[PDB]
Parts: sequence; structure tokens; C-alpha cells
Amino acid sequence: RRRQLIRQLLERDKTPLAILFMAAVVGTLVGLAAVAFDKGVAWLQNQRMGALVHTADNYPLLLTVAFLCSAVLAMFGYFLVRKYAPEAGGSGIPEIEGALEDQRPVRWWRVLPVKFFGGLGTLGGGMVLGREGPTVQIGGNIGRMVLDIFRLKGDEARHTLLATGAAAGLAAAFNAPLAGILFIIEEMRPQFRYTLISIKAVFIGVIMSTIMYRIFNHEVALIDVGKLSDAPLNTLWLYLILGIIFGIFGPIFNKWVLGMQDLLHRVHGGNITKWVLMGGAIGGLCGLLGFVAPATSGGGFNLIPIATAGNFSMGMLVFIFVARVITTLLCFSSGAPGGIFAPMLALGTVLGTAFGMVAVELFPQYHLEAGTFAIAGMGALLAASIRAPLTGIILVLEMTDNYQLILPMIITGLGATLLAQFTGGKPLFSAILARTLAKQEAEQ
Amino acid sequence: RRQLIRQLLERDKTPLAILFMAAVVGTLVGLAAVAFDKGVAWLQNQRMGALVHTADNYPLLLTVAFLCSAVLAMFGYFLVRKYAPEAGGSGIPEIEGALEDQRPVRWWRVLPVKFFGGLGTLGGGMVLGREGPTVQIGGNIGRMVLDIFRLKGDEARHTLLATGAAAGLAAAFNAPLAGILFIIEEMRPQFRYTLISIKAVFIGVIMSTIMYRIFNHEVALIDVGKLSDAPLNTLWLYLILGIIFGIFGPIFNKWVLGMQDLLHRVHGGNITKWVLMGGAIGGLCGLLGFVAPATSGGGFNLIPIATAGNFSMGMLVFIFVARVITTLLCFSSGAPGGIFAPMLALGTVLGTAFGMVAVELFPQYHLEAGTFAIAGMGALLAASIRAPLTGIILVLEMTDNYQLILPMIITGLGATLLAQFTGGKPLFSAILARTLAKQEA
Amino acid sequence: VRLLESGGGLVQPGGSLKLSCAASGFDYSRYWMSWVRQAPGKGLKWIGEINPVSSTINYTPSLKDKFIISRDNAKDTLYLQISKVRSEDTALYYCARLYYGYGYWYFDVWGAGTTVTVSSAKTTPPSVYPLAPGSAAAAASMVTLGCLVKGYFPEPVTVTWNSGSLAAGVHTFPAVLQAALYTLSSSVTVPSSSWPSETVTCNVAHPASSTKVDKKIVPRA
Amino acid sequence: VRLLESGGGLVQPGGSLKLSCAASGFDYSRYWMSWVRQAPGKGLKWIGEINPVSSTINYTPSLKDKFIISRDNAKDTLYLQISKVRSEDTALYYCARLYYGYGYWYFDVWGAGTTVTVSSAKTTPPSVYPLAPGSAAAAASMVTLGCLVKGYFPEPVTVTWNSGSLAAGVHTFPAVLQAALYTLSSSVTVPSSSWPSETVTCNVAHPASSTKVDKKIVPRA
Amino acid sequence: DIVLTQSPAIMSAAPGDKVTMTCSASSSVSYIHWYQQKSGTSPKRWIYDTSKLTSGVPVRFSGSGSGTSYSLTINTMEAEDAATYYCQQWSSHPQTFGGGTKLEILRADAAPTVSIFPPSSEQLTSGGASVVCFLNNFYPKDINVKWKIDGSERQNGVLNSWTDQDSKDSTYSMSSTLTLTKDEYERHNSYTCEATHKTSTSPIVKSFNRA
Amino acid sequence: DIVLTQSPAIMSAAPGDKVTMTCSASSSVSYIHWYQQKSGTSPKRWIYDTSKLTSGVPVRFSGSGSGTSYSLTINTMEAEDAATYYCQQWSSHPQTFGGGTKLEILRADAAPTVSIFPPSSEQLTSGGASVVCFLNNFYPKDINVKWKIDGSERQNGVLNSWTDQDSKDSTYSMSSTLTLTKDEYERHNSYTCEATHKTSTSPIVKSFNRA
Ligand SMILES: [Br-]
Ligand SMILES: [Br-]
Ligand SMILES: [Br-]
Ligand SMILES: [Br-]
Repeated sequence: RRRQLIRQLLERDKTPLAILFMAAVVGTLVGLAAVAFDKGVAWLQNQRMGALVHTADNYPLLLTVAFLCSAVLAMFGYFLVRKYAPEAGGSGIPEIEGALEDQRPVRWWRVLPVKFFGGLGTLGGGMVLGREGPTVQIGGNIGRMVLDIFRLKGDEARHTLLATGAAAGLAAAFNAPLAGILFIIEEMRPQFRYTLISIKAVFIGVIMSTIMYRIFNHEVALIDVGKLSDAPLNTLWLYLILGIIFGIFGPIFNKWVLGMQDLLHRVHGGNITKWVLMGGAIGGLCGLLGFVAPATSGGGFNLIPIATAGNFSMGMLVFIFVARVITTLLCFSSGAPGGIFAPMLALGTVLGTAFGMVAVELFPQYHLEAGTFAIAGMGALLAASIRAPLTGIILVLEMTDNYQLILPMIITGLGATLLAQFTGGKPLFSAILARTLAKQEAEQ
Repeated sequence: RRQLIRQLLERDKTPLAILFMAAVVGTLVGLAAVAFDKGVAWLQNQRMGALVHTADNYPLLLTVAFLCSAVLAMFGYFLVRKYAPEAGGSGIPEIEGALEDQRPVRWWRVLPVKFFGGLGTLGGGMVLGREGPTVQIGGNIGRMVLDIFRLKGDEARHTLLATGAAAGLAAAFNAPLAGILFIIEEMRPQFRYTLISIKAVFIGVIMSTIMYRIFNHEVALIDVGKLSDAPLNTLWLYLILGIIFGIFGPIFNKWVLGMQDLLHRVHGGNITKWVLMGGAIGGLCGLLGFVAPATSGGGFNLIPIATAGNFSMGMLVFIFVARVITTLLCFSSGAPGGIFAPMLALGTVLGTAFGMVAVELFPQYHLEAGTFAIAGMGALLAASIRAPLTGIILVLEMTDNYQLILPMIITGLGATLLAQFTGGKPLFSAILARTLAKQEA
Repeated sequence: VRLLESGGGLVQPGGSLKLSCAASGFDYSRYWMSWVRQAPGKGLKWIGEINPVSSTINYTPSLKDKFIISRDNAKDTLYLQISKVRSEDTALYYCARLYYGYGYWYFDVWGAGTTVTVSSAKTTPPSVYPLAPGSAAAAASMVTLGCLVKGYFPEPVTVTWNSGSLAAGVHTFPAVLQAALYTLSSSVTVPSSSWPSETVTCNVAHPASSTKVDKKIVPRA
Repeated sequence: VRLLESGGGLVQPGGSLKLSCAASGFDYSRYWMSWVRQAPGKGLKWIGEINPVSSTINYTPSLKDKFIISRDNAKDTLYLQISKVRSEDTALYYCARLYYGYGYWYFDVWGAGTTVTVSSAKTTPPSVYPLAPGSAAAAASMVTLGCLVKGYFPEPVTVTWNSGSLAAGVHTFPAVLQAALYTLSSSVTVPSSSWPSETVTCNVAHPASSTKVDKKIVPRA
Repeated sequence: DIVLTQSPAIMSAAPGDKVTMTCSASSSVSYIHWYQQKSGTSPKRWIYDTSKLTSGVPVRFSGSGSGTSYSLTINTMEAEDAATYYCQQWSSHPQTFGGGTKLEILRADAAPTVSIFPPSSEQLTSGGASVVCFLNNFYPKDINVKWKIDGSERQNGVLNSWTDQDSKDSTYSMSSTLTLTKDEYERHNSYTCEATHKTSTSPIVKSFNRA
Repeated sequence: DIVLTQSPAIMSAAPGDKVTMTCSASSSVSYIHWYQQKSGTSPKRWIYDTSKLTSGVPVRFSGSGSGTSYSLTINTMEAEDAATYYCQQWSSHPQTFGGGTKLEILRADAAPTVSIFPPSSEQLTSGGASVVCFLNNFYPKDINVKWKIDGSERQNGVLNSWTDQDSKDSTYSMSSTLTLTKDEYERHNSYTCEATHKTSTSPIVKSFNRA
């Protein structure tokens, strides 16, 4: 096997030109699509805002049309999913991870229009879901679509173009090239066996979708938080403590998200009409809360800059947290199309901010700025629930651009993964694949 | 299928003892890296102090510059040729082998050989990095604690070997991410599944970085300040720069490999012809580290200067050619020390050059050569050693210019794509292949 | 974000003047600055530009040291030295902050401009004479008053009414040049039930001489 | 790096004053700014500190509105208001920029200082009187001269000899306060050959009271 | 350097009209720009990269074209759109502006409000005698001033001055200044101001008497 | 709050000597900082984080200690070394400074150069009479002074004022000034100035007679 290694080493990093070229066309499409989806969601949130202006008087009539708009659009989304593609409910990342393990089908002719138009409805209604879910899955299917449409043969081409699709999916979702590529090679890939994923092609895919994203979304960052202060060495231990707190909370949240899937499954019992209507009830509650306390609803991207700057009070933070936990669950655990990735950044910031405030007054000799703890806490729920720290840390870094906080960010994150391990919690994306993969064997 | 459900529910569960031991590994790797760093500094300093004591008599100084660097070079080649030939050159090839179980990790030998050997070659002002020394020493450190605590199992053997190499690169460039990313893009067994625990690699890198910051706070290794932005209609220029790195990446590999061979004849495997030839090269370094310091040394000094566009076109072209020469002679002669660093240096100097031509050609783009300098910095690492994701993240971590991320990726990927289609090979695999093939031949 | 360029005024042909532009509201580093000028009643001409660290400075097809664009980043200020001043340099000089969309640059936020007049003549404070209606004013709904600004050089002046609290119903006519001196007047219609009952003052300001005159319209008694 | 603080002087008890520290030679944001006062002939004490975003201001264990620290980042200057001033505040006030190493903070770079005097006493010019040796003293190796600056308020006076030029062997003693007036004397030891065969003059400036006085030390006839 | 020349040097259109001006270039230019310069104001980056609108530009504005020819269109023009518009490229160094298209508004009739003013008392302390007459807010812009000192027509040292078209009401305004010596004015009595305009056949007249 | 107390208040030591000043906290401190204050200038940062030498500091300086006791040390004390050293913690907030340690150049004994002065004529032309007496250039700082009006000792209206240590010889100078009313002064003749230093056992008298 040594002579085999000398044979292999001399032949490393040689991807077939056709796989590379097709990775490029995958990215391009994934990007344009993500960009389109992004704009669709925006347009709808905007129309909905335009209705509340047409009924800006009559207070109850406003609260009504806020509900009904988000109700109808949510219902429309749940339906498009329940009716034509049940695999494209919830996130979509569980499924694409399965698809890489050959354990799941990539029914693109179905999912693409279902996730797209479905997400358009759930997200555009102002529900507490991300864009990653939609774009990552849509991304994978797009990579599947071009695999089929061009009839590319082999394991390499099937895993790679499925992976790069997912990568360009996350990348065009957060303007985060690195986080995309890192996500694949830390989470997306078959975690227990060797695979035929070409990293170089994943890149080209991510590149293309980022370029497509920058073409249409130049000169406005997703999160602008400005350059925060530094973190002195004798401060570091406070980030460990913060991580520990995220560590014990990470799995606790996974119980809630899993259990709430079950608790909400009874309200409809797998019935299309009970579901669609239940969905429109949650959806409407979001467009309602996106008026009476917008911090509780929506994707979450709005409250991040505000929280980091320390413009929220301790009360308001605690309230934002509690109510977001609620609305994050109700939206995701009810299997509506949309990622959990984003509202998890929101919850992490809000917690980090809170811990930072307490830190600030307790240690005035440290000259703390809560916002550093807000940025350390940002990717921490990602490292404690999803258990992908290297993705979460690089995701944060790419969006907040505070590299001087690299150490506190790593330390918090690693503390969250180490304590999410020792409190018996599971990678929330595996856990749902295992529930889905087990529930398919458990009907035989 | 049912095996997968069993595995998924059991993912990311590293034995606490592997975690705990990864933490100690880092700590040691770091303190050692820090120590080595300081040693090299101390010696570069003493050698500066000698040139002061003979600051008059011109040929007398040129001589004492040679002799200091000669002697300390010879001392290094000897400590390697005599007690651990595996710790010559980089050391990264060996540790990669070590993870493939195709090479032994003789820490009782290499630790003090690489350490004090590097101290000699580096401290003499030779064109070698600190990565080589620290990465290898790092792995061996992880081996040492594996042995000394008798930790059993593949996981423990590969993990503590990897995190050692990771905490090795990490405290080498103050670059935590580049460390972890290097393991999972290059260092790992590239063709089969392995038992490396990422979570534990982290803890290791963390600890070595904390060790590095405790002794090296408040001074960055490269300070280039915040450069300008890169407009979208500029991007194609970084593709072209990448392509140019792509064609040169393999050509450089030929010369590094071929120059190992051409230098092997001057000694023929003979300890005395070797150690004296080594002192001849070493002495040429301390000499050039006086008559044109930009041609000699680790290279870290010319980067900030190059990026700001303080070098002329002539001076750049000369620093390039002369550095190609001195980089080869020092690494290809199997002296202990990484090639990682002088590869960044080469990349910056080329990038800057490309940027200057760019600036005058397209005044409507409002270019700043220094953006192309930072795009070119990790590019040689993506074309010679074919680890772009590590090279990009390494540069980003050292330069802090995240707004140049696209140019950086585009150049890098252009370098990897064109180093593939001009038949070049990952220079760290190519050396492992040479060493592993020369073992059965 | 405001670019407030000053230093313009009268120069004698062949001499030289230093214009300054003072910026505030954006990181004055990070931005390329530029100078564009406008000769009276004509279009726009690009003088020159300058990057942040003053390491690249391009000018337009000029001469040796015809223009010289500096910048003191420590003061948030952009400068322009024009030497050997012939009368094509009689113009309005905008300092402008530069920026790109896709990549092909544009002039982003523009300043107010300073006026440069190249003439041999003398700088002269204006005289301000209040124009009130004659005692036989058949004062209907809205009374029209004004004030006459005559005998100033060079351009320009600025007239406001009651420090400008009176915005609506004002005209200021362009200066007409006669005998190397300028003259204009401003008109201001206000409700009859508002004058002489209230204070109506015109604020004439001629910057070139550093002179404000505050003529108050007094009913012809 | 310069921290130049102005504002110190003479205030009345029960009153108040606004000390100001103006900063040059570094990015004034990012940096914490701190006030530290030194009671005459005594230890240093910390007044307070303000963070770059002026969203944390910490004062010493001190009465509610005594000190009011603020900063205007745009003018790169740091202010200290002291209210209800009393004789305890009579001290030298330094502003400082704050940094750290491991994270246990230190006072990075200090300024020169300004002196606050808290007294009900009135500003009073000094009386300058020469101190020529008597008709009883023998002209030895060295001849000691001098002049007495008595009866002024407040500090300081600046005594220099022979318009500064005679820089050797001079002792301007510290002044002492009595019944609300300061008194000091200054010595200059010229050699025996140097005097009275040459002009020795003492220059006393009390800027506090607009006094600039030159007193010639003519020998005792 | 690229020479940009702009279609109508001056154009007139009534609001509600669809209006296009053109920017034509010597070579090939790409992603040009447009500036709005309303009267006595510094320009405003109006349209950028050929088609994008700057932040706060009505959606009534559009822009397109490539290569040699570019346009800017106001789909349903508004009267508040009266400015001179400049196109500018920097696709090829050095950047170069256009000649300027100047949009004028065609509005309905608007008869002039005349006001006549006697030389002030302090201006007499200086031997001057400037009689002022404002003709304000009239459309169209053609007006004709006529001075009658003691009924007798005067035409020596009468100077005129018109404002640009106003941004909101679209009406012009004009001042007239009959300037004399101290005695030159005092050796008469009846000064009149005659204004004949499209809005009235028989002239509008205003006069004051020294006595 | 934490109270740092620097042990030697004032101390003298010859050039080229091992000089050591304590800084004992009343509680638990970590990583303190030292400041050098030369007479009449900004306190400059000398040592920080219990031991680190700042940019500029000669290596003859060094600090250490921990818990509740720290110290600065000089191996070979130079001339430019005598000033006031101020330790300061910020491990516990609010930060505190030490009382200070005043280091002074020890030197060879020097007996005082005395000069006595008669109240100037212009001062008397006011009703004041000040009898200035200088004691210039003496080590150590300890000295005694005593006045004799008509061979009789006097203690009222006498004020004495030492300079800080000199840096052109590291000596001291102190001035005694006796003030009287023009009348008070005029009814006396013999005016003696007595200087009792460590350099002798019998005092250096310097006096004068009005007549
Ligand atoms: Br899911
Ligand atoms: Br997701
Ligand atoms: Br090697
Ligand atoms: Br290396």
C-alpha cells in the first residue's frame, strides 16, 4: 500500500476539466438564483409594508392585514411543500447531507420550484427563517440538475457538483465565500467515510456565486458593525465562560427544536389542511410581531448591528431572546421552508451582548465593550447546536470583519462545542438526518 | 443505512483524554515555537553586534558576516547529518508521511536536532522559514506526549500528530485558522479516511497561539495597514496574475526538486562535503544580509516595504531573481527550515510587480499595486504547494485585508488551476513521493 | 457629508492662488478626491484627482506646474494651487469626492464651489440700498420689497432675507457687469398684513471683501 | 504624540471651570482618555476616564456632579468640568491616553499639565527689588547678586537673568505664600571680575498680572 | 480623450411629456453617468453606470445605451425637473463630461406682477439715481421693458436681468434698472415703467412721482 | 480601594550603585507599572506589567515581585536616574498610585556659600525692609539658620525656602528672608545671618551694619 501511495501522491489534485467547468456553471446558476430569491423575499416584505401604510389608521385593521398577508404567504409556502415536495420543508441542509451519503434523492424538478416559491412565501411573510436553507438545498439541486442535464457520470461528479451547489448556496446567502467552502469540508461531506469531493471545484463554484452576488448587491454589507475594540489577554477567560454557557444551551435548544417538531406534528397529524392552516397561523403571527415588536420576528439580521452597539437595554435583550427562541422554534420546527442558520446568529449575538453587559459593569478594569462578546457569541450557537465551529467562526469573521477578535471567537466557539459534547448534544443537522433516515426504515 | 444512523447519532465524540492531551501538546508546541523564535532572533542579533565591532575595515566585516553565518550554518547541517537526517529540509514532508504511517516520528532525535539545527540555519540569516522547524517539532512534540503517556489507538496517534503540526504552523505565523486549515487540506492522509479529531486540532492550535500571544503581543509579523478596495471590473486582473503564478508554480517545483539533486552531487551523501557546503551557503546568506538584505533572510521584512510600493521595478525584479536563487540554495540543500515563508516573500514581490504594470496600464481602475501584492502573497503557496485555502487564509490572517478576499481567492484559484494544467505537483507530496520511493528503491 | 471649498476670489493675471476644500462626515482617507471647474455659463472640466496617501496624482492635459493638487489628511482638507493664471481659469471650482459603481468611477458628492475671477480690477465692498414702495403704495394682498446691491467686485454675493427665515417669495437677479463693477437686486413679496408691521431686513454678503451689509427695508416716510 | 491640556488658572471657591486637553499625533478614537491630578507636593490621584464612544465614563469615588468628563472626537480634545471648586482641587491636572499589555491597564502617554488654583485671593502684580551686596562685603572669588520678587499672586513668575544669557550658577528659589501673597528671590553668582564692571540685570515676568519688569542690580554707593 | 456631445443643447417640453436627451461619444464608452444641475446649484450625481439611479432620484428617471450612444429618459416629466443635465464617462482616462442638455418647462400663461421703486435716500447721498422695476413671475419668458421719464421715453443706462426658469412654478422673472446722476433724476418728476407681455395686449404700467 | 505605599520616601545613592525601591500594596495586586517623574516635567512610563522595560528605557532598570509586594531596581545608577518613581496598579479598580519614591544623587559634603543683603532702597521707599540671606551650594540638604538683629536672636517674619537638588552639582540652596517694617528695621544696626551645617561645628556668620 506504500507503492500505492507513491502512485497516488504523484496523482493528487487532478480534477477532470469537465467537473471543474461544470462547477463554474453550477455556481453561476446557484448565485443568480440566490440573488433572485433574495430579491423576491425583499419585494414581498416590501409589498407587505406597503399594505400597512394603506391602512395606517384603523389600528385593529392594520394588525389584521399584517397577520393576513403573512398568513396567506405562509400558507402558500406550506402548501407548495406539503403538496409537491415534502423533502423541501424545514431547512434542506439535512436532505443535501443525506444526498451526499447517497441516502437521499435529489428531486430537483420538484424541489427547485417548491423551495424557491415556497421560501419566497415563508421568508417574504417575515417568518423567523434564514435564506441559507432555501439557497443551500436549491444550490445542491441546481448541481444535481446540471449533473443530469449534461449526464455527467461517476461518483466524483455526483458528490462534487452536489457539494459545490450547496457551497455556492451558503456563499451567495451570506456573501461569505470561505464559510461556504469550509461548511462543506466540516459539515456537508460524508463524515464517516472517504469521499470524492474535489475542493478546487467547490471553490470555483463558490467564487462564481459570490461574483453573481456582488454584481447585484455591491456596496451594502449584510451586517455592518464597524471596527470594534481589541481584546486584551487577561480578558480571554471570560470568552471561555461565555462558550461554556453556549455549550450547555446548545443541546438544550436541540431538544426544543426536535421535540417541537413532534409537538407540532400532532396539531396536524400529517394532514395537508391542518398543516397549511397551522402554518398560516404561525406565519401571520410573524407579520404581526414584525409590526408590534419587529425584534422578535424576521430573519434577525436587523437586530444584530443594533445589539452589538449596545443600544438595547438588559430588559429588551432578555425579551428579544425569549421571544426569538419561541418564534425560531415555531417557524423551523413546524417544517416551513427556510434555514435556521441565520436566526441562530441573531440569538447568538443577543446572548453575547447580554453576557458582555454583565461583564462590562463587573470588570471596569478590563475596559470591556459588550459588542466584542456579541461578536464572539454570534457563531457560538452555530458551534453548540450545529456543532460546526470552524464554519461558524469563519462565517462571523467574513460578515463582521473583526479579525482582532479571532481568539475570543475561537475560544467562545470551542467552549461551546466542548460543552455541547459533554452535555450529550448532537450535531442538529445529523440528528435530523438520523430522524428522517430512521423514520424511513421504521416504515417497513 | 442503519450503520449511518448509528454513526450520525455518534458523531463528534472525541475521548476526553485525546482532548486533554491535545491541549498539553499545543502548550508545549507554542512555548517551544516561542523559544525557537527568540533563539533565532537572539542569534541574528549577536551577528548584527559583531558587524558593529568591526564596522570600519570593510573586507573584515564582509568576512565576519560570512564566518558567523558559515559557522552557524555548518553547526546546523552537522546536527542534522549526524543525529537526524529526517529533520533536514522542511520537515512537513516527513510529518505528512508520519500521518500515513509511512514514516517514523523519532522525537528523541529530531526535537533537539531540528530545534538547535534550525537555530543555526535560521539564526545565520538563511532564506528559510520557521514553519518547517515548528511544524515538525510540533508533530514530534505530539508524538512525545503520545509515547510518554502511552496513549493507544489510531485516533490518538494521528490526532496528537496532527494538532502538533497545526499548533506548529499556528505559533509560526500567529495564524490559528491557517494551522487548522492546513491539517485538513494538506497534512491529512489525502486518499483515505482518517481518525483526526478536528475539535482536538483546534484546542491544540488555540493553546499554541495563546502561548505565542503571551510572549509576542502588540507587534504583528506583517503590518501592511488597510489597503484600498477592489472594484468588480478589476477582478479579471487577479485571474491573469493567478495564471502567471499557475505557470510558474510547477517550474519552481522543478528547480526545488532538481536543485536537491544537483546539490547532492557536490557532497554525494558525504557528511563533510555537506556540512562545509552548507556553511558556504549559510555564509553567503549572512554576507548578502549586509550587502542587499532583501535577497537574504526569512523575507518577512521586505513584505511591508514591497506592498507600500516603496521598491522600484528594477529593485523588485532583482529581489525576485536573487531570492529564487537564495531560496533554492537554502532549501534544496536540505538545510533545516520551512519554504513556506520565503514563498510568501516571493509571492508579494511578484504581486507588487504585477500591480505596478497594472497601475500604469489602467489609470481608470485607480489601482494600488499593494492589492496585487496581497493577492500574490499566498499565490505561490497555491501554485507550488497547491494548498490555496490554507494560503488564502494564511495571508488574510496576517495582512487583515478581508475586503480583498475575492482578488485573493481568484488569484489563488487561478494559480492552482494553471499549476494543474501545466503538470505540476503538490511540492510536499512530491518530496514525500521522492523520499518514500527512494526508500523502496 | 459636506465639501466646503474656499480660498477663491480675485487674482491678478499671471499670479497664483491656493484653493482649499474642507471635508467632514466621511473618513477622509479611503477616498480619492478630485477638482472639477466650471467657467461662467459653460459646462464641466476635469482639473485633477488624488488618491488617499497622495501616492498617485493625475492631472488633465495641462502644463508643467499649471495646477498642483495636494491634500493634508490630518486636516481632512484638499488643496489646489493654480499658477501662471490666465483668464481661462476664471471659473467655479468644485472639489468632489470620487467613487465607483461596477468600477468605472464617478464624481460622488460635490462641493458648493468657490469663485475665481482673473482680472486686474479692484476688490470692492458692495453698497446696499433699500428699495421700498413710494408713499403712494396701493398696498393690496401682498407687498413687494427688495434691496439694490451695486458697486461690488468680483463675483459673487449672496442675498438672504431675515437670515433666510423668509424663503418663499424671493428672487435674486443675476449680476450685470458695467464699468468693471457688478450690480444686482433682490425682490421679496410678503403679505401686506406683515409689513411694516414686522422687521424685514435683507442680508447681503460679499465674501471676497469679507463684508456683510444688513439693510433693513424702512417704509418711505 | 502630544497631549496639550489648557484651561488651568485661578478660580474662586464655590465656582467652576472647564479644563481642556487637545490631542495630536495619533488616532484620537480607539483610545481611552483619562484625567489625573497631582496635589502640590503629594501623590498622583485619578480623576476619571472616558472611552472612544463616550458611552462609558468612570470617575473616582467622588461626589455626584463634581467632575464631568467628555470628549469631542471631531476636535480631538478631552474636557474636564469641575463644579463647586474648593481648595482641595488646587492641583496640577494631567490628561493621559490609556493602554495595556496583558490587560492590566496603564497610563500610556501623559501631557505637560495645567495648574488650577482655588483661592478667594486677588491677582496682584509683583514688586521687584535688586539685592546688591553691601558696603561691608569683600569682593572674593565669586560675587553673589540677586533680586527679590515679593508680593504677587498667583503662581508663576518667570525669573531669568541677563535676558536668559547668564545661565550658570542661578537659583530661582520656590515662592512662599503668606497672607494671600507669594514671595521668592533669585540668585546669580558671577565671578569677582564680572561685576560691577559689567551690567547684570534680572528679568521678572508675572504674566498672571501683565507684569514684565527689568531690574538693574547697581552696586551700593 | 473621449469627446461626448449631447443631443438637444436646449429642450422644451410640457410636464406629462416623455422626454429623452442623448449623449453621443467619439469612441466606445461604457457605464456612463449623469449629473443634474438645477439653477445656481452644484451638480448631483443623478444616474450612474448607464442605468442605476442614485439614492433619492424619482423613479420617473431612466437611462440606457452602449458604445457610441447613450440616453436619459424622464418617463412623464415633471416641472420640478428643470435643470441642465451632464453625461460623463470614465471608461477611458481621462474622464470627460458632456456638453449639457438644458431642459426647459412649457407651462401655461402667467401674467407679470410689476413693482416700481424710487431711488433710496442714502443712494442720493452718493449722487446715484437707480430707479428699479421688478417684473416677477411671468410665462412665457418674452417680456419688453419701456421707461418713460416725464412721459418722455428713455433708453440710456437701462439694464435688464432675467432669472432662470423657477424649479416649482416654472415662471421667469426680470428686473430693470434705470441708472442716472443725482440732478438727472431730480430734474424730472414722473417716472413710469411699461411692460408688454403675451398675457395682455395693452401694457402693464407702474409709476411714482418725486412730488 | 487598594493603597500602594512606596517604602523609601526620599533616598540618596552615589553614581554606579544598586538602588531598590519597594511598592507594598495593602491588598492583592498583579502586573503593576512604574513612572519616572523628573523635576518639572510629564510623568513618563518606565516599567509596566510588573517587569517590562518600555521603548527608550536603559536596561539598567528592572522591576519584579508579586501578590502584595513589588520593587523597581537600578544596577549601576547613572546621573540621569535621580527623579521620583511612582508605582501604579490597575489590577483592582479603581487604580491607585504609590506615595512616590524620590531618588537623589548622593555626593561629597559641601559647606554653604553665604551672602547677606540689605533691604533695597526702593523697598524702603515703601515702608518694608526685607533682609535676604542666601545659603548656596551645600550637601547634605540638612541645614540650620538663625538671625541676629543687634547681636540678639530673632524668629519673627523669617521665611526659609530650599531649592530641590541641583543637576549641575547635585547640591542644595536655601534662602532665609527676614522681613520688617521700615520703622522696625531702622531702630536697629547689627544684622547677622547664622548658618549651622553638618560640615562644621561652629557656624558660618555673615552680617552687616546699617551705619
Ligand atoms: Br431540515
Ligand atoms: Br441552514
Ligand atoms: Br522538506
Ligand atoms: Br514549511
